[PDB]
Amino acid sequence: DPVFMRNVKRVLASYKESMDHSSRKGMSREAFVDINEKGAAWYLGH
Amino acid sequence: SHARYRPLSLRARQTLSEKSDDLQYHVVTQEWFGERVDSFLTCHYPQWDYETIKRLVQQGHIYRYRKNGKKKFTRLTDRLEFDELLVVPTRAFWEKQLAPPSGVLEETDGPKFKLSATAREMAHNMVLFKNEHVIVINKPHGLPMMPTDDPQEMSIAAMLPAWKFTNVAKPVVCHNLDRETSGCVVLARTRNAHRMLGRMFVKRVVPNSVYWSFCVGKPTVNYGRVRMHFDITRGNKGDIIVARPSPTKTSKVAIAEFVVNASALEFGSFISFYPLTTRRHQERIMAAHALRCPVLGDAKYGGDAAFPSSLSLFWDPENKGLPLHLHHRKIQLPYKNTAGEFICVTAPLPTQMEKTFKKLGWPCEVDDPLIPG
Repeated sequence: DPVFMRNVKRVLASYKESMDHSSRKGMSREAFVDINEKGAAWYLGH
Repeated sequence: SHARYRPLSLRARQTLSEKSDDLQYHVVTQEWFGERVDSFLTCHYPQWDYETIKRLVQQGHIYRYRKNGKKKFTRLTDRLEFDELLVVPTRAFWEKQLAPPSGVLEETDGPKFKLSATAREMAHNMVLFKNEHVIVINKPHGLPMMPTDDPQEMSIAAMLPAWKFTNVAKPVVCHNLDRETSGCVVLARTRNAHRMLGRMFVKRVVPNSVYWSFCVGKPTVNYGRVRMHFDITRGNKGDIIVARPSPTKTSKVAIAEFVVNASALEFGSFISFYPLTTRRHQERIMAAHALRCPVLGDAKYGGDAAFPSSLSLFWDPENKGLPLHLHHRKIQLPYKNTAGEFICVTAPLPTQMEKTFKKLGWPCEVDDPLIPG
């Protein structure tokens, strides 16, 4: 094992899901969620 | 105008009762010695209703003094003792920052609204269940429950004088719905009936109503519970609703148990909500954000997502004016039928919901067993 390719293969085998695209979610969190001093919260309204 | 009343604790109310000299002391002489308190008060105040007298006596605004150095609070059935005093507040006692019960002051009706023949006909048509104490109507989509900011719009509060079939006073709405929500609405015919049914619409632990909804997309779970914490803030021309997973002092919880009855593969779902709280747009918010499935036609929460192109063969996604697919289906009542079961009133599905159900091949009129009778 001259070069750490086992870790490369391990991290490449885990490509089943992408964080940019959702398969069964009609609503998005990046459009309503924002963190405040108390935590995360959904802000509904323009 | 009641604009001078202030929040008072029991200590402050007792202190104001002690300070204010706007009191009348009826001396119990030999002629009234031995009578009942309610009888004495009914004979001495002909302008007061028995409900008003009962509220005053039971809340303690009217009391008696037996020359002991302390005030004596009694029941309506207690007898009067000789040479004692009966302390009753006067009219000027309620002009300070202490609000009286509802029967003390006198309200004025003033104007009386006029309903046309067609309005009365449709009001009679919307009736689902009638009883000696309650009337359940089928409010449709797009009809406001109360007069909005524009006074020129019709409303159920304005159609209310049409459901006094034989009574003298119009009924009183027990719970309000959104402008887009359509379904069963409860109207108490008696004042006592309203006071007793108000307990049924506060936050509870066991649900007694159903909401049938058609949501865009199928959630990852078939059944479960939804719990959010809503904070309402005043905006420019609306209300900013902040939904949180953790409670705050200025927030209020919204809880509902949802069950996905039937659904398309991953494009649409039919969900039954059973709420335990009463929060603004509760079902719509919990569907759009907790279940991540916006209700079909819910343009306020997930506007572009509420008009999917998957149903373009049935609903044109370009008008964006189709009714909200959320219907107050079934509600249980404390009154029992002849068979011994609680009366459960059910409202038929609206036109758009029945059309969607028929296009997807689902039966429209099915009894929901999760709310027993």
